[PDB]
Amino acid sequence: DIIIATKNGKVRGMQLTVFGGTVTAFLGIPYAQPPLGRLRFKKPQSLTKWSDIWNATKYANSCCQNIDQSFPGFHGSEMWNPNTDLSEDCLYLNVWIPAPKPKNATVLIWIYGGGFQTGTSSLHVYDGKFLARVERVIVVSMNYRVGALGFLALPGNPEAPGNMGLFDQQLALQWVQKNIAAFGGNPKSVTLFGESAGAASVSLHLLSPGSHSLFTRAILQSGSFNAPWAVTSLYEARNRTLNLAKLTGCSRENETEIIKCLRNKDPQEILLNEAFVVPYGTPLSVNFGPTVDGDFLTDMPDILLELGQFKKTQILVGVNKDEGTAFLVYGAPGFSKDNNSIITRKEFQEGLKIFFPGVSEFGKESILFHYTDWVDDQRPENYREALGDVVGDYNFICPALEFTKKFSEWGNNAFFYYFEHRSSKLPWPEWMGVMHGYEIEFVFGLPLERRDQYTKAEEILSRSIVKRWANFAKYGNPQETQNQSTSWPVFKSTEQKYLTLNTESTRIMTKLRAQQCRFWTSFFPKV
Amino acid sequence: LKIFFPGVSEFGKESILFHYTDWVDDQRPENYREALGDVVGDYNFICPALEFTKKFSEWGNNAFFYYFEHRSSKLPWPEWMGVMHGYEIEFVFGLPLERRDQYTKAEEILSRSIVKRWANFAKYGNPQETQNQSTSWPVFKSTEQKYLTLNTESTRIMTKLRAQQCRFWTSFFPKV
Amino acid sequence: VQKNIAAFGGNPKSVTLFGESAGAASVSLHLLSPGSHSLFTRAILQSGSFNAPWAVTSLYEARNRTLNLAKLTGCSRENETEIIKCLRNKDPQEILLNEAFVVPYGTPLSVNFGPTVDGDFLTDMPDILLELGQFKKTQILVGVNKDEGTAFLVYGAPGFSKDNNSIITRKEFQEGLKIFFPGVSEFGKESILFHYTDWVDDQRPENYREALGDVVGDYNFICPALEFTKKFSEWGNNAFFYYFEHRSSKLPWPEWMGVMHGYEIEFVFGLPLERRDQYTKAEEILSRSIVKRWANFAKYGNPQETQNQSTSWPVFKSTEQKYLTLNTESTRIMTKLRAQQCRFWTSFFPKV
Ligand SMILES: *[C@@H]1O[C@H](CO[C@@H]2O[C@@H](C)[C@@H](O)[C@@H](O)[C@@H]2O)[C@@H](O[C@@H]2O[C@H](CO)[C@@H](O[C@H]3O[C@H](CO)[C@@H](O)[C@H](O[C@H]4O[C@H](CO)[C@@H](O)[C@H](O)[C@@H]4O)[C@@H]3O)[C@H](O)[C@H]2NC(C)=O)[C@H](O)[C@H]1NC(C)=O
Ligand SMILES: *[C@@H]1O[C@H](CO[C@@H]2O[C@@H](C)[C@@H](O)[C@@H](O)[C@@H]2O)[C@@H](O[C@@H]2O[C@H](CO)[C@@H](O)[C@H](O)[C@H]2NC(C)=O)[C@H](O)[C@H]1NC(C)=O
Ligand SMILES: *[C@@H]1O[C@H](CO[C@@H]2O[C@@H](C)[C@@H](O)[C@@H](O)[C@@H]2O)[C@@H](O[C@@H]2O[C@H](CO)[C@@H](O)[C@H](O)[C@H]2NC(C)=O)[C@H](O)[C@H]1NC(C)=O
Ligand SMILES: *[C@@H]1O[C@H](CO[C@@H]2O[C@@H](C)[C@@H](O)[C@@H](O)[C@@H]2O)[C@@H](O[C@@H]2O[C@H](CO)[C@@H](O)[C@H](O)[C@H]2NC(C)=O)[C@H](O)[C@H]1NC(C)=O
Ligand SMILES: *[C@@H]1O[C@H](CO[C@@H]2O[C@@H](C)[C@@H](O)[C@@H](O)[C@@H]2O)[C@@H](O[C@@H]2O[C@H](CO)[C@@H](O)[C@H](O)[C@H]2NC(C)=O)[C@H](O)[C@H]1NC(C)=O
Ligand SMILES: CC(=O)N[C@H]1[C@H]([C@H](O)[C@H](O)CO)O[C@@](O[C@@H]2[C@@H](O)[C@H](O)O[C@H](CO)[C@@H]2O)(C(=O)O)C[C@@H]1O
Ligand SMILES: *[C@@H]1O[C@H](CO[C@@H]2O[C@@H](C)[C@@H](O)[C@@H](O)[C@@H]2O)[C@@H](O)[C@H](O)[C@H]1NC(C)=O
Ligand SMILES: *[C@@H]1O[C@H](CO[C@@H]2O[C@@H](C)[C@@H](O)[C@@H](O)[C@@H]2O)[C@@H](O)[C@H](O)[C@H]1NC(C)=O
Ligand SMILES: *[C@@H]1O[C@H](CO)[C@@H](O)[C@H](O)[C@H]1NC(C)=O
Ligand SMILES: *[C@@H]1O[C@H](CO)[C@@H](O)[C@H](O)[C@H]1NC(C)=O
Ligand SMILES: *[C@@H]1O[C@H](CO)[C@@H](O)[C@H](O)[C@H]1NC(C)=O
Ligand SMILES: *[C@@H]1O[C@H](CO)[C@@H](O)[C@H](O)[C@H]1NC(C)=O
Ligand SMILES: *[C@@H]1O[C@H](CO)[C@@H](O)[C@H](O)[C@H]1NC(C)=O
Ligand SMILES: [Br-]
Ligand SMILES: [Br-]
Ligand SMILES: [Br-]
Ligand SMILES: [Cl-]
Ligand SMILES: [Cl-]
Ligand SMILES: [Cl-]
Ligand SMILES: [Cl-]
Ligand SMILES: [Cl-]
Ligand SMILES: [Cl-]
Ligand SMILES: [Cl-]
Ligand SMILES: [Cl-]
Ligand SMILES: [Cl-]
Ligand SMILES: [Cl-]
Ligand SMILES: [Cl-]
Repeated sequence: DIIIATKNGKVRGMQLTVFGGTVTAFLGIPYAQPPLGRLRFKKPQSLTKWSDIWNATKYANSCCQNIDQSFPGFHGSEMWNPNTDLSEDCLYLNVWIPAPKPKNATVLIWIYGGGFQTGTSSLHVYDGKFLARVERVIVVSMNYRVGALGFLALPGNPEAPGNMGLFDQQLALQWVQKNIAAFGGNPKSVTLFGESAGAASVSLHLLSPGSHSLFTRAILQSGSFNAPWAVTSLYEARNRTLNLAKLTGCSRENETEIIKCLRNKDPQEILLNEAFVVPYGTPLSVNFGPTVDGDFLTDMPDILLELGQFKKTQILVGVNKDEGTAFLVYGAPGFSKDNNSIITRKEFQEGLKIFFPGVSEFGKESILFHYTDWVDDQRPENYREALGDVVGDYNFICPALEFTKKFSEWGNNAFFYYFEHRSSKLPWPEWMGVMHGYEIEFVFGLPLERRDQYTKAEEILSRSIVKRWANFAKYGNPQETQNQSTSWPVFKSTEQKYLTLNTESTRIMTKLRAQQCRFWTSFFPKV
Repeated sequence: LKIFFPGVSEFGKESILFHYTDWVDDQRPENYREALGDVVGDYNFICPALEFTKKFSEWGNNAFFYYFEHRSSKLPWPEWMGVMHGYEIEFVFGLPLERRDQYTKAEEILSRSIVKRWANFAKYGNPQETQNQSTSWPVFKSTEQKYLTLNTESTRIMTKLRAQQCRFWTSFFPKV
Repeated sequence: VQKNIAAFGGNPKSVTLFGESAGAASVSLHLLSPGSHSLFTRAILQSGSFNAPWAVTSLYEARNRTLNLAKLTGCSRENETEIIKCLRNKDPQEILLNEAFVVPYGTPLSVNFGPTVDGDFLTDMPDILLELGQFKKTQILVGVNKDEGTAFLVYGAPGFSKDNNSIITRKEFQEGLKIFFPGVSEFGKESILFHYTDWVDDQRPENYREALGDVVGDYNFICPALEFTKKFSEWGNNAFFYYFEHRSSKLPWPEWMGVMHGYEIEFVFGLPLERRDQYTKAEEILSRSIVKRWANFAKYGNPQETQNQSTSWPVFKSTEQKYLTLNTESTRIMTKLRAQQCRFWTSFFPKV
């Protein structure tokens, strides 16, 4: 029986057997007042003392959210859906620590993604026990509020100021600063890591003065705040808060009374209407996301990035080879996960209208022009592949590269990767390639479990990624120093070197997607 | 090894085996097949060509290095033999420009680009394709050792071809 | 020392660690250990460093050896703590008597029980900490003696004796490799033989004798000390490297063993300054100069002798790799000590 005294109370954990060793897990420690009733839509409030022993032996509730129902019964989608009850009472975190208890272990804090509308830290692919066992780091992960309940904004109004889910994250970071030493952790060696909206989050913590003393270093997997989906404009946010009000019968004029009315609706009514606050939007649109609130975010983040107003530290950033393909089977005509989705020119153009809805005809023609000058006129998969690259370059790759360039220009070491291994177990079809989300299981070391159907080469790849991530967290340098590995060079805005991650040959390459990103980053923002 | 290195000591041959058989997976059936081909190709062609180019460029002259990795669609040898010795020649001489002759469209484009780069090298000392938004071919210098890959898909600038293998053949192996 | 040396007239902010062989390896681990960082200023490493092959016991070696010691003393249990409690009731002599046998193949000099990655003093494998710059940023002075390996040869290598000139044959050489590299493959040992036996003259009788000593000294001391110094200087700090090549006039070991492991120490501690004690005048001058350079290093971070028209000691940088030779005749600046040998031990041999 292992009991740790925290600043707010005792917590009891449980022992896990991992690779013939032991890991101690504390699942579901509360870190804030449950944001219920009058606390709905507000910043998270500090948690007051308890005097008994809190049993942290099961994952806690996941935050309320609309789940993915486009592929019922299919593991490729359902692996991302919440696996604990949904509840507004969801502000909990998880701690995995090595056994025996470490003396001053580096701490990895995971922030899940899911478009700021979904996600939970209890997913199988985020299980921190392998990292704790294999690299003797402490892994922490938190639930934070998503969708309108986490990001509804009336800027300036503390009844619904925006960015609440980011403040949830920030309060979990504070909890680690105050408490992880009792667990054997070093609060001066904390690395944030996250994927998709979790990476965008990590990048906003680099920008937020309130987060600067709460962590050391940062890892951004397939996301950054400058991605086009990651920050909601204050005009978008007001229109959407107001549309949600009308849709729920809560239109008022004392702005605070819209909020009080929204506070009496059941979670289900709020969730049901979230999808429709945007005139044109898909199962994946970021209806309620981060905003410039004047608190967490003091200015438009593109300005802060460009002018060097961010935490000066090392970053590790990267993207997967086929980021865009996942999005195509949620609406683009002609696409299906159950066939090879050979689409025509007309379907391609229709697909652009779905992914770029309020873009001019000329804007969409310019995309088509830049992605359809083929090397062979007659390859049937031309348009299929182009649409996926369009979506992936615009939404993930070019923003991640621009973030890394702009961040490194202020003097800090940055390391960039390109993950191009397709999991042997991937349940999605081969045409979707190296999908968004599917590096995570390598980062968390799932292929280290030989019982679990991965190949030997995937075991070696995950082992190497785990070591590089751990070395980055501990030492600020993502090398594998012992096994004659390719050395990972720093990314500099001139040479733009990056490391490819695959089972065969790991290589140093330069200027990823050079011609594509000049289109998205330089020209396209004008249209 | 005994056939390809006949008057080499037992230790010499063991050292080749040591440097080419530390597998990424113990159990891939083609491990030894692929290793023997790489042994023969690195010793006899690739490492000497790279060493020549380094030593020649060290005296001040522009050098350009390529790595040809396209397997001809018409190749009559089996797939396991890959991008064989001799089989870039037909691209250099422009045979795939003859549409009547069973090559793919991508091979026509590749041969056309190689022919232009060779011709530009002969005429101007610089193997660029300047008109069709092509990857620029950097000079090979003994420090950075940049080279151009030639294939139908994506033509890329890479660095330090066969670095670990050639340190074996060029630095150690001549001692045995 | 931090808490008490001021009462003795000492400056706790000017503390230099120095040590030799396992003591130098220790000094180098204090550079790596966060708990030691505020306890000293500067460091001197004489014939050792933690990256030497004998200096850090693997956690797998260490468990096997703790368990073998348990069986050998009748303390095998399964509550791990109860092995220890049982070991705590044995007499010191019983523990000591069984230490030698915890390793299947080992000599009077093997490091049966050494430093380990304990997660406390040592938070990670030290080679990783060195390579990634995780160590105390300060000046170091590092060096080695010309014949580090010879001492080990008379503790087991066949054909060797301190009481004759130990001319050994090829077969004895190969046998000697098996003693010094016991769990190394046949190919590994052949590769050592290949790199150390391409003679300048086929027929010099002492060829194999000299080669075996250089094998042992380069692998165990010189190449690790040079690699430590390169890797440490790459993070910005001044490092100074020496090569001690004076054979003590009083040395009781035979001349063929040369400038042995351990035999710079008496010069460092100034024993030849005692004229009553049978050293030559040149050895008095050499010890006096070494003592001044060591003291200047401790006090000022710079091992010069500034007053007597001495060779200036350059910093060691990973590009030029300059080092200072220490001898009674002529003290010289040289470059890239053991270049070809160390490329073998440091780059190739760890693969075998
Ligand atoms: C938080 O966890 C603790 C401990 O959790 C356990 O610890 C590990 C080591 C394993 O043993 C796992 O089983 C658990 O994870 C919880 O403490 C348990 O509380 C129960 C109460 O339900 C206790 O069990 C029984 O013990 C007493 C011994 O005297 C019995 O007498 C009790 O039965 C009585 O119930 C009647 C109620 O009026 C009473 O009048 C009768 O006379 C009857 O005898 C009791 O059921 C025991 O203290 C713990 N259980 C175990 C297996 O150790 C703690 O409850 C958890 N906190 C929660 C759930 O909020
Ligand atoms: C800002 O919101 C208005 C209103 O949105 C409508 O009402 C909401 C409650 C919700 O159900 C939305 O889906 C509705 O669209 C948007 O105005 C609508 O725009 C569409 C197409 O442009 C049009 O067909 C509707 O008739 C409009 N409805 C009204 C009431 O004007 C408006 O487009 C939003 N602004 C932006 C920039 O998207
Ligand atoms: C691939 O499938 C899409 C999706 O169609 C659905 O899923 C299929 C696997 C099958 O079960 C169909 O019955 C389903 O309707 C096909 O897209 C449809 O294409 C035709 C015309 O092209 C028509 O039925 C619909 O308009 C399309 N439906 C959607 C949702 O786009 C597509 O044609 C298939 N492509 C190939 C190459 O087989
Ligand atoms: C790990 O230890 C085993 C056991 O060591 C033996 O028992 C000890 C108490 C001690 O007396 C040692 O000297 C013994 O050797 C090693 O296994 C032995 O290996 C040798 C040669 O390889 C063999 O002849 C013995 O029969 C083995 N004995 C047993 C009990 O298995 C083993 O080699 C050690 N591991 C390593 C990597 O050295
Ligand atoms: C040098 O001496 C070694 C050691 O032999 C012992 O010490 C000698 C000084 C002398 O007192 C001997 O009687 C001792 O046995 C000699 O090594 C021996 O060599 C012969 C065969 O070569 C044989 O007696 C033993 O196998 C060896 N013993 C050992 C312990 O190695 C060596 O031959 C002498 N070399 C020279 C050049 O004189
Ligand atoms: C509130 C929620 O989402 N989940 C609860 C959980 C469920 O409500 C319950 O399992 C029915 O679905 O109930 C938890 O608490 C239980 C107590 O009500 C009771 O003492 O019986 C159980 C004893 O084992 C248990 O403690 C749970 O099962 O953990 C609490 C959880 O938040
Ligand atoms: C734990 O370690 C602390 C020092 O942390 C160091 O600095 C930060 C920035 C990281 O880079 C980390 O890896 C370093 O070790 C000490 O100040 C503290 O006293 C230590 N505490 C315990 C209990 O060991
Ligand atoms: C002793 O000297 C102290 C200063 O030490 C200085 O700094 C360290 C880092 C060394 O380089 C040392 O040689 C320097 O002199 C003073 O702070 C202290 O007050 C002094 N105390 C007495 C009693 O003189
Ligand atoms: C109405 O608006 C005023 C002014 O902002 C505010 O003080 C008040 O709390 C709001 N609600 C009510 C019920 O008065
Ligand atoms: C390095 O290789 C060893 C086997 O030689 C393996 O056990 C270990 O997991 C590897 N380490 C990393 C970090 O890949
Ligand atoms: C360049 O492209 C044109 C068509 O746009 C083609 O006809 C020509 O052969 C190409 N030239 C080279 C050198 O590849
Ligand atoms: C036996 O093992 C337990 C568990 O580690 C430990 O608490 C105990 O002190 C050990 N010894 C005895 C005598 O119980
Ligand atoms: C320098 O030379 C003088 C004599 O000229 C001698 O007494 C002194 O010991 C020497 N000092 C050093 C540091 O060698
Ligand atoms: Br948006
Ligand atoms: Br070799
Ligand atoms: Br050892
Ligand atoms: Cl690609
Ligand atoms: Cl077309
Ligand atoms: Cl590219
Ligand atoms: Cl452009
Ligand atoms: Cl094999
Ligand atoms: Cl290569
Ligand atoms: Cl080599
Ligand atoms: Cl010498
Ligand atoms: Cl000989
Ligand atoms: Cl030398
Ligand atoms: Cl060599």
